[PDB]
Amino acid sequence: AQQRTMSENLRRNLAALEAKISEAKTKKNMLQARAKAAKANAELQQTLGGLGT
Amino acid sequence: AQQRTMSENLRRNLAALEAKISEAKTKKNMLQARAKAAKANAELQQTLGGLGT
Ligand SMILES: Nc1ncnc2c1ncn2[C@@H]1O[C@H](COP(=O)(O)OP(=O)(O)O)[C@@H](O)[C@H]1O
Ligand SMILES: Nc1ncnc2c1ncn2[C@@H]1O[C@H](COP(=O)(O)OP(=O)(O)O)[C@@H](O)[C@H]1O
Repeated sequence: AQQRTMSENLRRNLAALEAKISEAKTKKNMLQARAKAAKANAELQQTLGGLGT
Repeated sequence: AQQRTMSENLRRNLAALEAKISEAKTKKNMLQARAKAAKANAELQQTLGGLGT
């Protein structure tokens, strides 16, 4: 009984941990995409911006 | 739902970026052509211009 309720609580902690890491991975990739989008936008702002070389 | 609307906005940004780059490429080539036309015109202005060697 002690091992089963211990293991159950630990399993709950494992599930929570995994869910949070899955979230973090999703958020990390969309930030990479938005960063790359910003970089692309900057290069167009440069070439098609004002005057210069 | 969050991933789909995020991805949709990012896809819109990608489409806009690509359209602007396609435009830039078109404009770049017609400028190369007009530059080369000007250079050709200059060589005729030289040979068939005034006096000299
Ligand atoms: N004569 C110019 N006109 C506009 N931009 C220039 C010029 N010369 C250089 N730049 C470059 O283009 C960028 C224009 O600044 P930015 O804030 O993007 O323009 P805006 O304030 O109109 O959005 C600057 O970072 C600068 O490095
Ligand atoms: N005697 C000359 N008459 C005309 N052009 C000359 C003469 N000697 C040299 N050139 C060259 O030909 C060019 C004539 O100048 P340009 O402004 O093209 O003529 P226009 O003002 O009649 O259009 C000059 O760049 C110059 O280098």
